[PDB]
Amino acid sequence: DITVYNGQHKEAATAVAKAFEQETGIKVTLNSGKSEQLAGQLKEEGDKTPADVFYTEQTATFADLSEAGLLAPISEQTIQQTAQKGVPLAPKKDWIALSGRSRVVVYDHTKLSEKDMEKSVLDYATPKWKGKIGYVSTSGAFLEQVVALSKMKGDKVALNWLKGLKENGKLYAKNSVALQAVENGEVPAALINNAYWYNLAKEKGVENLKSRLYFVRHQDPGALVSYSGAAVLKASKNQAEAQKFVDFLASKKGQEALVAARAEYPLRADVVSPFNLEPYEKLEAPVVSATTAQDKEHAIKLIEEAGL
Ligand SMILES: [Fe+3]
Repeated sequence: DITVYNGQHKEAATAVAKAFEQETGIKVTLNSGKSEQLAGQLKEEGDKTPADVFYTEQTATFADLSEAGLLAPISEQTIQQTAQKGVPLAPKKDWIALSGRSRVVVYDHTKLSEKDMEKSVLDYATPKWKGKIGYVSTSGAFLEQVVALSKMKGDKVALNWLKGLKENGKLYAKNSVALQAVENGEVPAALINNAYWYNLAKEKGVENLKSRLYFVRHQDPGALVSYSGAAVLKASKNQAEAQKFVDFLASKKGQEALVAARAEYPLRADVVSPFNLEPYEKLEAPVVSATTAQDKEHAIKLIEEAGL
């Protein structure tokens, strides 16, 4: 049996654990919390941690652990299971990317069509969109978007975008609220993540929704994908089962278990999501380095400078 420190949504961790326990008979115990806090705990616990595996919604959290010498190597054959073009790889082969979440633009298709959409996420923060573009400045993925803009385009461009959103956008407290505002005619479009819409569509039926999704693609900063993944702790003295679990997460059956539970993009190419997601390769995500705590502090400062 193994212990998994879990920073991912509980529904995802529960689903993969259940499918693992059914396939192998090995029991999984989840210790759930925020990834940053769990990573901190793995560092403090060191040689004495009870964690066999760390399962996170954000692979960026692995960098510090790898640097601290706390992660075990994984089989190269396992790593190759999800190594599609664009997928981040661990330089020391000591963690693996498993799934993705995408930025998107949700729009009311009864008011707008793809003719009204922009080729660049930068262009939504301009006067054409005055009073017509929703955004959620307190959202984690919104922060990741700012980080990506700074990296890809520089701070002046990132700051200008934020100022443009202050001037032209409508602020919503949460992604769900922004989605509902589009559905109810309050705003014709909003900057969001893919999962909300795909969940609502599966549950309600797309024919019963006024909103649709627009993907910018062509490696625009607005095509940003955030990656979830897993790692084995070097401290584990149950490497055999820990490695077996990570191998399983990258397997067809493990990926199928995840995508039935959560509207994330599988990184195996032979797995199809029942939420009707497009294949990962068609998103044309940009390549962006991992978000560090320093990147986050800098991005928060830009948000503050913009009056948000
Ligand atoms: Fe969210």
